[PDB]
Amino acid sequence: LEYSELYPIQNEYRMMQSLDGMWKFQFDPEEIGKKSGWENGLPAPVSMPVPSSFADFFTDHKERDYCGDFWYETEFYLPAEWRNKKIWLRFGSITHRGTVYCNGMEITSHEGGFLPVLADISTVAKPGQVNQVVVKINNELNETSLPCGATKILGRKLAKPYFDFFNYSGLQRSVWVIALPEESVKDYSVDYELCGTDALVKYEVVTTGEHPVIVRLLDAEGELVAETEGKEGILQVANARLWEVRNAYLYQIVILITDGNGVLDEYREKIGIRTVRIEGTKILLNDRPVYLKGFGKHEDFPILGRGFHWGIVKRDFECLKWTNANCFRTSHYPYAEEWYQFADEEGFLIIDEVPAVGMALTVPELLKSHIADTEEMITRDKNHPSVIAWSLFNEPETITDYAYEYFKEVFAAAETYDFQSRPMTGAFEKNSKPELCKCYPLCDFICLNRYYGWYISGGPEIEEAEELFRDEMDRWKAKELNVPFVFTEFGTDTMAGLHKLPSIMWSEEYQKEYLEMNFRVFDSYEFVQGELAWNFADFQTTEGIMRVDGNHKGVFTRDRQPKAAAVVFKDRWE
Amino acid sequence: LEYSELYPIQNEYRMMQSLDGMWKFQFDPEEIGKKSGWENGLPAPVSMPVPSSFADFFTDHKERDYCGDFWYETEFYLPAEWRNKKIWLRFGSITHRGTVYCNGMEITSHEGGFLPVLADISTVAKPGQVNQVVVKINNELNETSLPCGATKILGRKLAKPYFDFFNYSGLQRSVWVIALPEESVKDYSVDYELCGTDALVKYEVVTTGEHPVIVRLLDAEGELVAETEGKEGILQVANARLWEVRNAYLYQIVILITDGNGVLDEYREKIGIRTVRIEGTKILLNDRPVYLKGFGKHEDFPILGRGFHWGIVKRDFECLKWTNANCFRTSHYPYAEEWYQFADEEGFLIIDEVPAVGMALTVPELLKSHIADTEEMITRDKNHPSVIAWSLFNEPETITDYAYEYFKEVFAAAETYDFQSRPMTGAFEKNSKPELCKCYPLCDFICLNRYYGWYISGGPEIEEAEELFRDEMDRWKAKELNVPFVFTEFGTDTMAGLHKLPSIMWSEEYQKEYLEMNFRVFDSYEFVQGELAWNFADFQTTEGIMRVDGNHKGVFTRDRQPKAAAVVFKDRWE
Repeated sequence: LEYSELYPIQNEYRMMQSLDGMWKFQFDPEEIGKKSGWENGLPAPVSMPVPSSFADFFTDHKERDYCGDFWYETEFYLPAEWRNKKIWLRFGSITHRGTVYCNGMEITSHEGGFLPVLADISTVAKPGQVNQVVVKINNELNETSLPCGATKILGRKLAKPYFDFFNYSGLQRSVWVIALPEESVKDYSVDYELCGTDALVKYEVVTTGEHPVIVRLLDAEGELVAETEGKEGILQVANARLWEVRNAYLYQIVILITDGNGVLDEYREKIGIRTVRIEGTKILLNDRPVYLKGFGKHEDFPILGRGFHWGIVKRDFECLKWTNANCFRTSHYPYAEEWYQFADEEGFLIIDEVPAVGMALTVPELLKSHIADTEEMITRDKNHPSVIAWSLFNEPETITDYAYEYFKEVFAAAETYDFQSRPMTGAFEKNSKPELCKCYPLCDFICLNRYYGWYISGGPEIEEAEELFRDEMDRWKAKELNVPFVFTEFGTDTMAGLHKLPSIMWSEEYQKEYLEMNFRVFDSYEFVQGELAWNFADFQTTEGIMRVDGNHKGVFTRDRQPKAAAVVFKDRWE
Repeated sequence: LEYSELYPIQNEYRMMQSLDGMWKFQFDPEEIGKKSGWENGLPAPVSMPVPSSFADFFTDHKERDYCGDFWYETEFYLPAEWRNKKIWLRFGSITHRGTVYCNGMEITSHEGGFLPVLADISTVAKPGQVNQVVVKINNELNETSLPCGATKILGRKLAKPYFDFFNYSGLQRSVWVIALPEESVKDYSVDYELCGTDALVKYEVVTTGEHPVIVRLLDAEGELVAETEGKEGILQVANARLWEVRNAYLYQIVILITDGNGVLDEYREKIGIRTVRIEGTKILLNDRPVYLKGFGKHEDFPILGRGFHWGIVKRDFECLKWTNANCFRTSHYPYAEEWYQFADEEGFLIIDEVPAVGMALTVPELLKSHIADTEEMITRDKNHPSVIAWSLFNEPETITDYAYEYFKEVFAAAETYDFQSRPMTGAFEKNSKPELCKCYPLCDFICLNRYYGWYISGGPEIEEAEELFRDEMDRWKAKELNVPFVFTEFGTDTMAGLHKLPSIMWSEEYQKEYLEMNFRVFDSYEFVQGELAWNFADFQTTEGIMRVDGNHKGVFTRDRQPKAAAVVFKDRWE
C-alpha cells in the first residue's frame, strides 16, 4: 500500500491531533462543487458532527435519504514543531468514496467506506498556521464497488441497496491529523508458535528507510521479555502468558528504527500470543477446541447511525459478556479499529468481514475493488489477537464456475496478505445448496446463514422447518467434508413487547421457540462448532413493507436491552 | 330473602327468556326521570348493549365518566302460556343500585352492584302481550354501601372510589324474565361428609309451600345414585366420585315438589362432593393438604368493561390452566354466576369475596349493607363445589376494638348463612400489623396483601425489602397462631415490552425478580399455604398519575397474553 494502516500513536517521534467535532457540511445535488471552488471552502454549509452518520440528524426526508455528492470541511491549527515531518490526514473511514483536499489541493481519493483513508499533506501543510481540509464524498451504490447496489433517479437520487442495512454514510469515524518521522515504521506482522510453556513471536517489519530495526516485547507490566534485531526475526518468550478466550493477556511490541546511538522512530502496539487453526471439524485456539458463541453485529445506534462511540462499545461488550458469548462477526464490513482493540482486551474472538454483500462485465472491476478492500482489511487488522478468521463474502452467488474463479482470486489475495494465514471463510446463503455450491472448498471452515423457521416454514410450519433443516444438514454430513460448520445467521424478527400464547411469528415467545428448535438441530451434528445469532441488536434498514423500523431480529433492542430470548442464549452459553 | 337466588333453568315447570341485546338507555344528569314519567319509557334514549358496562363505548369524557342516575329500558313479548305462573325479572346484577319498573309500576329496589336482583312482576305482567321494563340505576359511591367511596360535584358528578378499580356500572350481566310454578323450590343447601369410599350429602330444601319434597342425586351420566324424601335429609352415595382439585366430578341434584302422583316443581343443579377444612396450618381438600396457587382476578375486558362473556371465561381458564394454577379469588366482588359454574367444571378453587373494599356514624348503615351483601353472596354461591372460602373484606381498618365489633357481626352473619360453615377470611393490608390487628382471630385462615419490593423498598432497595418481609413474617411466626397464611396480593406494575438490564421497577425483568424474592420468603415459612398473585391480568382503574392506563400488575396483558413473569409462575406451580 502507498501508506500505513498503523493506528496512530503519540510519542517522541509521532504526533497526533484530533479533528473530531463540528465540521462544515453541504449537500451537492447538482454536482457542481468541484466546478465551483468548493475544495477551497463550502459556500453555504451547515454544521455536522464528526464522527457520525449524517442521515438521522435531519427532520426532512430528502436530507435523511440524500444520495449523491456531499461535502465536509474543517480547519485546524498545525503546531509549528510538526515542520518537516511527514504529515498525514487519517480518516477512520470515508463512506463510501471520496476525494480529500487540503489547503485547496487534491491529495488523494479512496473507494470503500469502512477502512482508513490516508492522505499525505506533507507538501501542502502549513506548520504554525491554520490549515483547511475539504472532503468530497459520494454515497451511491453500484455493482463495481462494495457494498453493492443501485442508484435510482427520481433528478433526485435514491440509494437502492442489494443489502438489508440502511445506507448510512459520511464521516462515521474519528479523523486525525498526524506527523511521522521521515523514516518510519510503515507496517509489521506477527505470527505465533507455541512451544510447551514458551512461545515464539515471528515478525516482519516494513519501514520507509534502510536504517536498522530493533524489536522488543514487553509484558503487561512493561517488563522486557524479549529483544531482537532486524526487520525479520523471532522473539523468544519464556513461560509465555497466552491470550485466551474471554481471558486476555496482552504484550506490547516495541519497534525501533535506529541511527547509530539514537532512535529515529518508535511504534508500539498491544498484541496477544495465541494460535488459531482448523483441525478436522474442530476450531482450535491455543491447541484446544473452542465452540463459537455470539452474534453478528452492526455499527448501529440511535441518531449516530454508524458513528463510532466508545460508549456503544462498552455497553455492547457488557451485554455480550452477560450472555456468555465469546465471539462476534463484523457483519457486514470492517468496524472501527477501536472495536478490535477492545475485543483484544476482553478476550473476544472476531470474524473480520469485508463488505462483500449484495452480490455483466462490471465483475472484473468489482473483483479489483473486493481485493483492494480485502488487502486493506487484512493489513489493518492482522495483528489483533481477537481476529481469528476472515469472512470474504456474505451471501454471494457460488454455484457457477464463474463465481468460483472470482473467489479463487479473492482468497488467493487474502492468503498473500495475511502473515498468519489464519482461517478464511464466507457466509453462504441457502441458495448455495450442497449439491451446487462450487466455493465451499475454498474455505477453511464453512459459515451458513439459515432461516429455517423464519423465511422457510415459519410459524405453524415450524415442525416442517426442523425437518427441512435436518435434511440439509444430513446432506452436508454425507459429503464428509471434515471441516467445521458455523451458523453465522439465524433469527426471527421480534417486536419487543409483542406477547402471544400460543406464540406467533414476531412475538418474543416465538423467538425463544425458534432458537430452541435451531439449537436441537445444531447439537445433532458433531461438525457444527459455532453459532453466531442474527442479530446482536435491532438495527436500521432501508424502509419498506418488510421492515418495521429496521430489522428486529435483535436479541437486544436498539438501545441495548434484552428481549426474552436473550436469557435463552445466556443460559445455553453458560 | 324475599326471593330465590337459584340460577334460572328451563324445564316442564320453569321457563326463561333472555332479555339480553340492545336496550334503550339515557343519562339523567338533572335527576328528573322519576319526576317526568321515565318509568313509562325514556324520552330520548340511545342504544346500549346488555350485558355490558356502559363507560367504554363512548368517545367523549363526560359520558364515559358519568356519575349519577341513568336509565335502561327494553320491551319483551311474554308467552301466553306463562299466565298464572310466578313471573320474575332476574338481573344478574344492577350496578350499583337501582329501582326496577315493569309496565309503569315500581316493583323493587336493590342496593349492591354485584349480585342478582329479583323483581316479582306477577301482578303487573301481561301474558301474550308486549311488556316493558325500565330500570333507574345509580352508580355513585358512598360510605354506607359497598364498595365505598365518595362523589365529587364539579353540577357534574364524578365518582371518587376508595378502591383502585374503575367505577364500571350499568347492566353488566345477563337479564332474564322467568316463570316459576306457584309453589316452588326457593333455596337448598348441601354439605358433605366423607365415609371411607362412600359419601353423605346432607341437605336442606326451602319451598314456598307445604307439599312433600323428594330429592334425587344423579351421577355424571344421569344415573340415579341416591334418593330420599323430605325437605331435610341425607343422600347416601356408595363409592362416591369426589370432586377434586383440577379434576372435577359433578353430580346432579334433583329436587322435586310433589302432589300425590304429580310433580309441582323440579329444580336441578350440578354439585360436587368435596370437603374443605382448616387443620392446623393446613388447608385440607377431601382430607388432603392443598397449596393454593393462582391469582386475584377482576371482571374486566377491553370495551365490555365488567360485561360478562363466556369467551372471557374460556380464555381466562385456559390461561389459568397453562400456568398450573388451581385457585382464584373473586377480587373484589362476587363475579357473574357463570364463573363459578365453570370453576366447578374445571376443578378450580375459589375464594368468594364480598365487595367490602374501600374501608363517622354512617357505620351502622354500612354494616347493614355489608351483611346484606354477605347474605346474598353466600346464599347465591354456597352450593358450588369450587367455593371453598369466603373473603369478607379487603384491606379494611382492623386495629381498633371498633373494627373488631363490626367484623364480629359480619362473620356471625356469614356463619348463619353458610350451611357448610366453610372457612372465612379477609385480606389484610400491611397496616394491620401483627401487634395491632384485632380481627385476625375471627378468621379460619389469614390472607395477607403485601408489596415488599414494590410499595416498600422497591428497586435498588429490594434486598432491604426481603429483610423487612422476613421480619414481619418472623413476627407472625412468633405468635404461633397455628393457622394457614395465604398471600392474596403481591406484584409489581409491569409494562409489557419494557425491558431493562439491569432491571428497573416497571420492567418485565423486575417483575420476575420481585416474584423470585417473594417465593424465597414464602417458602421460608411452613404455615404459608397459598399464593394468589396480584393480578391475573392488567385491568382498568381510575385514571391518575399512578396509573398508566389502568393497573399493570397483571401477569397477563388485558387482552390475555403472557408477560415474561407468567412463565415463572408456570414453572413454579408445575
